[PDB]
Amino acid sequence: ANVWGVRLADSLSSPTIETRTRQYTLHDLCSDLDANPGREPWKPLRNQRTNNIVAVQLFRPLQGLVLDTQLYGFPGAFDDWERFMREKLRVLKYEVLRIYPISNYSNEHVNVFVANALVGAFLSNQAFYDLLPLLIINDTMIGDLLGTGASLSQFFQSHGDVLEVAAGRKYLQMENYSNDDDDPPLFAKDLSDYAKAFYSDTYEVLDRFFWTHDSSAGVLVHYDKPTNGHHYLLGTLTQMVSAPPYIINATDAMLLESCLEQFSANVRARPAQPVTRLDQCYHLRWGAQYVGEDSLTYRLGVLSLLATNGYQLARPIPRQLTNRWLSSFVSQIMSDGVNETPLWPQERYVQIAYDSPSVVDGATQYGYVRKNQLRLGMRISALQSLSDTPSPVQWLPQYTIDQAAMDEGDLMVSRLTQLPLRPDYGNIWVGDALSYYVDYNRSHRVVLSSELPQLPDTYFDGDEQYGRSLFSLARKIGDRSLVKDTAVLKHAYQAIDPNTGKEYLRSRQSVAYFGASAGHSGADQPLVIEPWIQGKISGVPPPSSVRQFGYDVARGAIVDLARPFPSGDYQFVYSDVDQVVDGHDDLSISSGLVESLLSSCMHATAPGGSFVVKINFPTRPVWHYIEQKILPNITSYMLIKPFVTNNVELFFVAFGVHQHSSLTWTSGVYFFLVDHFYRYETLSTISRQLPSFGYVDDGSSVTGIETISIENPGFSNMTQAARIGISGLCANVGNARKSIAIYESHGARVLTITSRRSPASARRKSRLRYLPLIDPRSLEVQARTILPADPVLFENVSGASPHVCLTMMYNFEVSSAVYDGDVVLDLGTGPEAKILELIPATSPVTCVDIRPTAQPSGCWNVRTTFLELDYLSDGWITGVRGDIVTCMLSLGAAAAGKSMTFDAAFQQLIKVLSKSTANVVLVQVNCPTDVVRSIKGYLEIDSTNKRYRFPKFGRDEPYSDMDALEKICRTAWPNCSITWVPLSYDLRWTRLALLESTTLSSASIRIAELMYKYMPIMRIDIHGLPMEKRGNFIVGQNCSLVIPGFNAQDVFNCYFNSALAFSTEDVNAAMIPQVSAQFDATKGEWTLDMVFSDAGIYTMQALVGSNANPVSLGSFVVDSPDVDITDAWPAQLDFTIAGTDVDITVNPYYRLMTFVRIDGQWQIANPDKFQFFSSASGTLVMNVKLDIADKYLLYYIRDVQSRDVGFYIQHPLQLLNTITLPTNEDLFLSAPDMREWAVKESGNTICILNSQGFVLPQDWDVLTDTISWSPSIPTYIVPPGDYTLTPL
Amino acid sequence: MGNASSIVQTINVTGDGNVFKPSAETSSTAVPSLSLSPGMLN
Repeated sequence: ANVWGVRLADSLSSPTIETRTRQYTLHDLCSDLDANPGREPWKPLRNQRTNNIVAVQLFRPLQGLVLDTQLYGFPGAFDDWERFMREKLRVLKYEVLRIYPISNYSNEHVNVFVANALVGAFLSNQAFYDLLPLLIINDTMIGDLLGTGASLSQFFQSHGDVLEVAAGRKYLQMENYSNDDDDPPLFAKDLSDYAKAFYSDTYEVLDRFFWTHDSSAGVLVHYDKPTNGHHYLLGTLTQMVSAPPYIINATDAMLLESCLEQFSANVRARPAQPVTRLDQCYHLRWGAQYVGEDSLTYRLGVLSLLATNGYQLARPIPRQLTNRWLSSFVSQIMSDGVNETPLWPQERYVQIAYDSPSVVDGATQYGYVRKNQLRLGMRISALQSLSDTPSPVQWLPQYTIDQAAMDEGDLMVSRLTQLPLRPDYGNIWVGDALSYYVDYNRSHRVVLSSELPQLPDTYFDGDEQYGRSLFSLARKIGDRSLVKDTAVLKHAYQAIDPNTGKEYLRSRQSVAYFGASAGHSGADQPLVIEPWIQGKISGVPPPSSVRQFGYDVARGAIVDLARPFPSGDYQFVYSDVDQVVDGHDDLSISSGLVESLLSSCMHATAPGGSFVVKINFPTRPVWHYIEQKILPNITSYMLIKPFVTNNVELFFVAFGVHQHSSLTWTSGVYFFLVDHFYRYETLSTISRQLPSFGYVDDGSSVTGIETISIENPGFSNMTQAARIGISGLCANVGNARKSIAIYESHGARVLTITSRRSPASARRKSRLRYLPLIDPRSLEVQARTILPADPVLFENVSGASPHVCLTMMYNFEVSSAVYDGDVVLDLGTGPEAKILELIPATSPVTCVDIRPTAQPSGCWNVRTTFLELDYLSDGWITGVRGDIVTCMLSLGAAAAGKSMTFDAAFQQLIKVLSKSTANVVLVQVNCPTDVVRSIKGYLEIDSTNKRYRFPKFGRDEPYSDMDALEKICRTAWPNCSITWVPLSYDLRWTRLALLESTTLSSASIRIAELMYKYMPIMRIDIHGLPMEKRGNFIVGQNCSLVIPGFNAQDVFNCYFNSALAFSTEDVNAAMIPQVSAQFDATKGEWTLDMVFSDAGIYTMQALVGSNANPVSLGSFVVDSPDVDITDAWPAQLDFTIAGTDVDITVNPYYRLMTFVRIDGQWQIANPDKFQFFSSASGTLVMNVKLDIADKYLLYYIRDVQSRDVGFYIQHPLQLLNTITLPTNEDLFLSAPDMREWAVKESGNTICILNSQGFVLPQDWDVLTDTISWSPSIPTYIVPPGDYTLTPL
Repeated sequence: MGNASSIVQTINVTGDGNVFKPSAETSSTAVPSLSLSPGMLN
């Protein structure tokens, strides 16, 4: 229910059992005066923020202080007050004990009025010797005092047979009290005279008395169990002014205190816990001639009666009340609304409804009347208390069958919204960076300088700059120069010379850093220099010296580096000069600057040296100049691009300068550049559609936040306005995470609802014709507090999991496949019906699922049907309408649930789909499109029993092969076209993540790519063009295609990752090792013979006649060679500098390197320890220098050929960890790690390597160059003996 | 129907004092049909 703005719960509670009373004896009074610790007649009240005692509550006695406070001479602080009170009460006890000895007066009933009056007169310093003879009752408490007369008129006054006594305080203020926001309310009970009490023995006499007495201020009475017998209470004109902005007189304050006590007692009620009184509320009997309907007294009476009948507040009542809480409650009481309850106060008596749980009418004997025809429909149950949630909580809404017009929903959303506001943005890309590189290889074909791609002509547009800046401002990473330099250096130091067999770059060589910058990080130099010198970078041995040059340097020389200047020769040159400063915003001038920088770096380098240059804008003139004036003068080159932000920058590395050669651009460089530009174009298109970094949200941008706020919610009987507003918010952001919060702000209770919108939400919105309303039960149940939180656009702070990326790839493919106005048959849709946001807004959909759906049914605009039945069963496919069929991430789980092989499941699915009317089938399939390998931690493959295991989810599914599925489909549809949708290497699906306020990382993307390698999407086109595969589609082998149904004038062309692999118009101009094409007229067939070089998925297209629209064929998959590797060791080892040579067998296609695992990281072993070369018969030989430390390290062999490392080959060398050290030779020794190790000879310890107090033994010898993975760790030569290292 | 229990209730399905006494003058209809002819409604 709801009453004038006060929300009420939907259940009723009440106390059940009263507690009996004990009378008050002289022993009890003496004990009360004793005031022993823990039993005192007072109790302190503390400020809720500072925690200082600010007031005290007075129990019995000390309920008689009715004079001005300066008359008692009280102290100011709590402790002084305690001491003063104890000392005075002790003397009072002795004075009262002199009259009534405890020996024969210990069990006698004492007059409460006389006790209170005696204490007050003692403390106020007036005569009380007329009070002691009345201490012990003789007939009745009131009868003894009604007859005394005017002698004691200072305390008691008798108007015949009714005794008037002035009400005493129940609270007392200390000096700290300051009307603070956190001080406890005292309800005007701390004043001199807030009220007067009239005691009699019967109610009729009291009514007769009050007939001829004033009653305008209002008369209150307890009916259940009054304190000192029957009495009426009359309020004076004193007021409470501690609850701003309100001023409350005595009557309303007393009513309010009683009402709150009753509500709190209602909430915490048990059937077997006695309470002092079953009804703590006051009733106003005489004086109700002067109550206005809009007054506070009328509504206080309504609340009092409601609390009597068992109602509960929806908000939590604090254990100790404070002024802000009371002010908020009173502000809620006076708001707008009506009393929805069927209970209205009436002067004559109190009403108890028939369904009320209170049993007060049976406890008492006069005052409460039960109404039979008055009924309440409510469950009887007490509230369950909960603590307040510090952050907003999620909320899943559920829709009823109600409907409304969309326009009214938009109007209510406009009314309730809290926009505009400035939120926090967050980061759109977090985590570590990766690198993509290409090198020179002679197995590729020759590419001229005009076939190479160039940067887009619109690179410098205003919105392009906006996109680049937005991407750069919202990516979290460390110093970018350090990352780029580390990647480039680690790539450069491991290139192998062709004719000598060593690395180009070696340790202890001169280095020149051109373009070094101080920077405003306090280092005053490039960061990567410092570790490089100390050898903290594995695989990068330190140089002899480093010299810095540039305009903005701090520890070098300021010089213009494009013109001759005095400087010697250097064996390695690293350039990082940008072409922006000197180049006057003209592109050709920047290209000329690149040329001059290349000439300068060529002159500065000694013959046999090496250099690195950075290019900001790769243009075709630059490629031509490099081709004509540099390449015929170096030995080898490579290109690197460490991806930190969205750029077209590139690094060019030249090895072996000042030497003749015949180097040319190759096809691999063409592929590298094509993908390098495509990735930038896609990411720019995505990131130009995001809001500005630090914008103000008005609701106008497609991507943004939405929020609404409602004051004093009315969930119980929600008016259509609030329900329509909440439904409008739900319609704007559908299928997005939603949060709610309930909190107090400025004397109100407020509900706030927040979510985020997106283009998918707009698409789902455009499909509605009406507005489906929600079920408000979940909100009206809530009876707690949830504190709010700051709004942030990108709430996620870690990056999407690879499973989410795989699902986004599948969803993007589904969205792209469906054109406009095409009937869709979706199989296995979830309850939430994601498909409604992917297909366009004019395409009818039929979702088939075994589980019941959650989406509403009558609000939609076009056909939208949901069916509850398994899709692999027969008897239903004849009667559905569809053309494109979608089944994603459902077939494997369904086949595992029924415990059948994947072949049988696919056969059954194709059987049911044969009888349909579909044209295109899109099925997510469990089948490998490469060699079978396991992704540790995310997917494991069991080949003997074909079985995919998913450890992140603890799930299991079967799988099959391409041959079986292709044979099944070719049997079902004799002329279909099967394609394997290529989603690897493509970044378009990211449009479904960054535009939904979701944060991505690069490593998760790579994991998703590697998982999609084994779970492709098979797309079958029913009426397609048959073609046949003949050879073994393996890298390097001969593979053939047989294509029918074409003439002698037709043209073919193949595509490999958005780059034209080859064509038939110009056969020799291809980028594939060997292609040939023949035509046969009698069979009318095209025969294509090919030899491939790179594994992947290739697509084919055909051009017929003069048509401008090309007809698309299927696609095929080209696989990598075998991954079986082995090693063989000689019988007699070698422990000298020459080392031992082991013969290893592996396919020549792979490039091998050796690594080691340290603290969960991968580190490159030294090139001084392992050397790979070839023998006469071509057998691969590996030369290794055996080390004692190798008894405690495990070395791995991994392939480094492609962008991934270690996915195809990861071979541990076991026989290196199990060598037997000779006892009569000189051995190499080195510290295995950075920990301290103890070296022991025959159990006699020698020294502790890495210890601070380590001194070299006299007979040990040092090695000129180390063989340890860490270049900082030195190598020693140890004499004959057997040694052991223990990791201290 | 069925049997149940509540702490406070208004009617007793399984209790005493209920009447079941079909009559001709009482009968039982809800809304078998309504007249919604196209000629009448315009």
